[PDB]
Amino acid sequence: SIFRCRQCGQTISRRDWLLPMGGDHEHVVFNPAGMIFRVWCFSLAQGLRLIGAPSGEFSWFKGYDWTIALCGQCGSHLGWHYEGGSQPQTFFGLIKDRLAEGPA
Amino acid sequence: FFEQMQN
Ligand SMILES: [Zn+2]
Repeated sequence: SIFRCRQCGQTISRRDWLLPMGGDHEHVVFNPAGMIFRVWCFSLAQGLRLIGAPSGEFSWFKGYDWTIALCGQCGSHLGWHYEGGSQPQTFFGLIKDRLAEGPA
Repeated sequence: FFEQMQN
């Protein structure tokens, strides 16, 4: 029921915080460098460090700008914080295989 | 590295 950084165990999110964006919490997407990600949407996350300023370029979610989200402890890329949108204004898209699920 | 982290 909680998600930790797979690399270092930093607390990041919770199963209760999964958000079905466009009907599903899971989106399979690729970036311009052709990397494929299995992204899980969460309402809320913690223990991250957001780097840079938001960008609308190549956004996988209509009306949202993204900032890269690193693990605040180990600096591992865990996904993106999304903002600037509507219903909801903000959320997190985290890469499923970079998280470890386990007991609270 | 930044290219691989872009959404
Ligand atoms: Zn970490």
